[PDB]
Amino acid sequence: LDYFELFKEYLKKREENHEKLLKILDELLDEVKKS
Amino acid sequence: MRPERLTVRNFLGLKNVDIEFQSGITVVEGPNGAGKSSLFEAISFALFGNGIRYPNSYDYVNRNAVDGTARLVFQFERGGKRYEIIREINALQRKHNAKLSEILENGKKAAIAAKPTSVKQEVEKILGIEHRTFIRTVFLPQGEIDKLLISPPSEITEIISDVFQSKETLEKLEKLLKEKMKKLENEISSGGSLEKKLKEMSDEYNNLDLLRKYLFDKSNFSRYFTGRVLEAVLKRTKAYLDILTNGRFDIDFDDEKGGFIIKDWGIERPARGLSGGERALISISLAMSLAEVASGRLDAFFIDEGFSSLDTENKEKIASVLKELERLNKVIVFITHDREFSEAFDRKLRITGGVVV
Ligand SMILES: Nc1ncnc2c1ncn2[C@@H]1O[C@H](COP(=O)(O)OP(=O)(O)NP(=O)(O)O)[C@@H](O)[C@H]1O
Ligand SMILES: [Mg+2]
Repeated sequence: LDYFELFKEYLKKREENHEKLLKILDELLDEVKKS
Repeated sequence: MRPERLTVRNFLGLKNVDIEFQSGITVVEGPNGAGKSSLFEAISFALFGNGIRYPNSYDYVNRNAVDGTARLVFQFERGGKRYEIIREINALQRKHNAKLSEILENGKKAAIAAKPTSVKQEVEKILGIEHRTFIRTVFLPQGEIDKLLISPPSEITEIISDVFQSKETLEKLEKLLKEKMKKLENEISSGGSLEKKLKEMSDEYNNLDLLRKYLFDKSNFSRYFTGRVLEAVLKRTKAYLDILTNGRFDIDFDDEKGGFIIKDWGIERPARGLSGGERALISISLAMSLAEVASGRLDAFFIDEGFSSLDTENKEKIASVLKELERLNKVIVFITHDREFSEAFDRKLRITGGVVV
């Protein structure tokens, strides 16, 4: 049910280089919350 | 969203009402014109600044009011925080005042919004849904029980997905992502170390852009998330149909076929093709399934007279499955003029002539 949890799975199944992308996502999310 | 208290003065058919909500089931019972749907619309209006029956806010003022003024106070819990909305609607002066406060542990109140537009925006942010979503899913108006069921596919997907994601968060995330991209575009626009630095920036730009497409292009994650949501909700809905109809009726969603498609012993039927009572029974099963899957996000389930179309046997069946919800930490309210149905439930709130009795 968790939007970003589901996204992470989705991305790993579509993007061989998913590690970098998810790193960036976490940074963005961190800033959104913290802001 | 867990309702806790509602106070109403001179709103629609209500003169003065002050009620406290409890977890489990309460049946609001009373005759035609008692004020039952007035209570329902007071909550909608308190939260979102609109009711159901009138497009014009001033029309919600009880026309019997000497001072021409409606007053609403609505207290609710969400995510471990407590909130209070106060509204005053003055039909004489054409003024609408509104405020939203957090109720702190000390019991004191701290305003976090003033004015109808800001109160609405902050409620949407807190609840994570818009008004249409609220009334199509778990807060079902009289005469509209089956509206989600017979809706076109684009409305269904917008509505059901809205329950499980925050547009405000996604909006902020998309803006932040874009600003980072623009900053890099600016920097890139204007030796071993330098070669590495330009590539680092190019790669980050391109990765942000890739992430942007997966996250925000409609055909990518959004489509998939919506599918995951529908699957979970329909899985539960099928289980209810199985029980309620002895294996006869099934439900699926198909955009090309026009939205919700029911199978009658295997034979496909647009939802709108179902009989009046069949649509009530299936819409209630879908709504009940949504309310269950949305626990934690939306902790209320109201149905305003979604029961009259049911024959004796289906009314009994429906009352039985609904009663199972009593065990949930959910504020559940059914509204009816019908004793045949209200008798199935223990706890009642009786209304007559615009007050509680
Ligand atoms: N602006 C208004 N001022 C005063 N009364 C109004 C206003 N608008 C509607 N009413 C009346 O308020 C009364 C209560 O309406 P309502 O709350 O919808 O009844 P109900 O209890 O839901 N009855 P029913 O659905 O027929 O079983 C009705 O007599 C309405 O006609
Ligand atoms: Mg009514």
